[PDB]
Amino acid sequence: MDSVDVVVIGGGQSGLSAGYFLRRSGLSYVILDAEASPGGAWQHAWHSLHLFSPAGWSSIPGWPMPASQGPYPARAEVLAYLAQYEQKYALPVLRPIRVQRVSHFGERLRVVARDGRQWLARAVISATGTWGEAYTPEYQGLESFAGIQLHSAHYSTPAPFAGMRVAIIGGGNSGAQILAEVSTVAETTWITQHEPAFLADDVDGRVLFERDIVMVPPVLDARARGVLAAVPPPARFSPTGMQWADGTERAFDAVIWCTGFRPALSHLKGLDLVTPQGQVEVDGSGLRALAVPSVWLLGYGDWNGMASATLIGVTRYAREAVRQVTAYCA
Amino acid sequence: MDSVDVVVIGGGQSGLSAGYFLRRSGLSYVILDAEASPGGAWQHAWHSLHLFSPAGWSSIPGWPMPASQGPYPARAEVLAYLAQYEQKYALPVLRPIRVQRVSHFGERLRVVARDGRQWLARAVISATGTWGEAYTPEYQGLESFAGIQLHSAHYSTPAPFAGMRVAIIGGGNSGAQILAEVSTVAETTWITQHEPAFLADDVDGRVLFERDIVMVPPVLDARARGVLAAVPPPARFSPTGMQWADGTERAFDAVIWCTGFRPALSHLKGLDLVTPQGQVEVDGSGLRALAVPSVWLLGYGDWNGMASATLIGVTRYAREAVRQVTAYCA
Ligand SMILES: Cc1cc2nc3c(=O)[nH]c(=O)nc-3n(C[C@@H](O)[C@H](O)[C@H](O)COP(=O)(O)OP(=O)(O)OC[C@@H]3O[C@@H](n4cnc5c(N)ncnc54)[C@H](O)[C@H]3O)c2cc1C
Ligand SMILES: Cc1cc2nc3c(=O)[nH]c(=O)nc-3n(C[C@@H](O)[C@H](O)[C@H](O)COP(=O)(O)OP(=O)(O)OC[C@@H]3O[C@@H](n4cnc5c(N)ncnc54)[C@H](O)[C@H]3O)c2cc1C
Repeated sequence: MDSVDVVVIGGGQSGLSAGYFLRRSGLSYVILDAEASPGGAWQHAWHSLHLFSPAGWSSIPGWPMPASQGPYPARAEVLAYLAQYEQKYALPVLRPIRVQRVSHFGERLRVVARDGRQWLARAVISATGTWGEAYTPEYQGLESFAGIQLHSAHYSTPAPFAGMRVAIIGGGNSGAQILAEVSTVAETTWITQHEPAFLADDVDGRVLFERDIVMVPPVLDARARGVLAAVPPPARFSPTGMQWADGTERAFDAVIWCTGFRPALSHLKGLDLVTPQGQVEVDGSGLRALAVPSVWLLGYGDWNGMASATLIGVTRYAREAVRQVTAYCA
Repeated sequence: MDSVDVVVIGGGQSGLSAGYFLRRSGLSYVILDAEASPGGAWQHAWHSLHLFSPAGWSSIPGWPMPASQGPYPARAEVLAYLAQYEQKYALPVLRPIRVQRVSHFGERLRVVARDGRQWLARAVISATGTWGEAYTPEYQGLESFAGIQLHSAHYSTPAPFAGMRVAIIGGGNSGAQILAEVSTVAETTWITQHEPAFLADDVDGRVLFERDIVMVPPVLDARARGVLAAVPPPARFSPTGMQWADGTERAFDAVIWCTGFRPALSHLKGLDLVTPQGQVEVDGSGLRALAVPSVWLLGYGDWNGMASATLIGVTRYAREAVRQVTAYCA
């Protein structure tokens, strides 16, 4: 039981941002990350992933992302930037540490690791991202589908789907991007709930910040190859594929689920903080939990801050959260 | 679809060992392993772990463990041995791969990975170990225990336990060794289903191969500090500890469950192969499945060969299982 003013749970860009401001405050604190290496959920994105904005529009507080040389920074660059960032600021990051549980300890909070290490914190900033909680919807007959199934979370490479009939389900950025790539080797069907919405060709992801899906080069190359049409969801799944309410069938060898994530919040279960919808109720700042005021949330998505779940978006909230925690411990 | 005669699932000692024999046979095969590195489950063991036998009693088929300089090999040396081993025999090991499921595909076996990679196999050898299914029993009152719990699986170091009252539950080698070490910083209580059985001070784990707990140096030291005394199981747990049958109460800050493991066979689900006891129905060999004669099982433990879940004792079964698969493919 090291006592610290603030425990930051998660050491991705979100935790790193919190850590940038906690440095500039009086407070003692620690960043606890489960990964083997720095870079957060980026270590788990497919090989070809680039960001949808230039380096300069993908920097977190203070030291900006080094200059990269394409239009858009490669996966490896985010990784490197995140790791250099930790050093530059000598951020107190402990990794690998899986936090099992945050629980009550009087006015403070006890943070417990899978291996028995413990902190006692006046405040906790939960910054554990969404990747660990990949969401797959529930469709009739799905368990009797005989082909291949993976989430976008585990998508890596197009080679495995070569020569197949593949269904890509979900119309976010992941769908459009995975569809783009996989379709260069497989017959592809894009299955989306709503007609997929595209930003203009002459604009990138920065537009989301200044405020649906970005025309990055592979996606542009896909529109040209005539592959970006969607179909609405089937009524159910058969062993060999899907069926629509109008009777229509399609066989598929594989299905790639691009149907989103939820907050990785299993470490706050039993604090009664997690809503049914996989969130937590927050005050008007969007950052401090209603039910337990010692607990802050950072980076999760719009429900937690408009555009908080992006590299450029996170900064605002990081500063805001840390100013509220700074006041709180004085 | 990559076709091979044999897919070996799992790349610890057990999978390396089958690898050795499959190399000497003429079959085409591959070894799929989930970890980030070679070394199987040794990677995930506490810092102080040493083997309970000398290098030469901890060698797998063919190339013996390099000579270690203390009485027993350090964890590091096991990792280095298994790593050097794969190199020396150029074994076809792919890592990380997580095999999600095995399925009937016509004559043969489809092996599917979390990212959609797919082998096609006439024969499968499941060598996935036990570490991934840590076992913790159910105990009345437990869900209210308000202190730290963790399994021997995630035990790292003693510092987390200094000053605590700790229960160590399980009378294997894990209980004895975790107990030895933790009681140098904590007021300890060892809780065991049966009188624990010790081998003679003047002998080591080779005696389990020649057919219970080994007097390894830390354990010897523990017996002398007068801490190797078991107590029987409690009747219930409360929020602060445990209660025994005769009403006695003992408070605890932490419990370390060293209550054993089960086979890691979630990849064999939906093949009617995994028993309610978590095992597989084997033939008189102990190796070949009844329900699917094209699945062999290797390394898991007594039910799967006598001293099969040890370094020295897997070799025999390894050779045996490859013999049966060579023949099966003819
Ligand atoms: C496919 C994909 C493409 C994207 N494209 C872009 C883009 O172009 N530009 C952009 O700005 N954003 C993009 N995003 C959104 C992006 O901002 C990421 O989601 C980013 O990873 C979120 O930052 P984070 O630090 O909150 O997430 P993470 O990187 O998930 O956060 C860090 C995580 O905390 C650790 N953790 C979780 N639980 C625990 C626990 N219980 N105990 C200890 N540690 C724990 C995780 O291991 C650690 O890595 C993309 C996201 C995805 C998924
Ligand atoms: C604390 C402890 C001390 C021990 N002491 C000794 C000792 O002193 N001497 C001795 O001889 N033995 C000892 N043992 C037994 C020992 O042999 C280990 O159990 C050893 O790890 C077993 O080797 P294995 O290759 O069968 O299992 P592992 O080493 O666990 O097996 C390898 C595993 O297969 C992979 N795998 C599992 N599922 C999948 C999947 N779906 N897809 C891909 N890969 C998968 C795992 O990631 C990979 O590492 C000890 C065990 C423990 C737990």
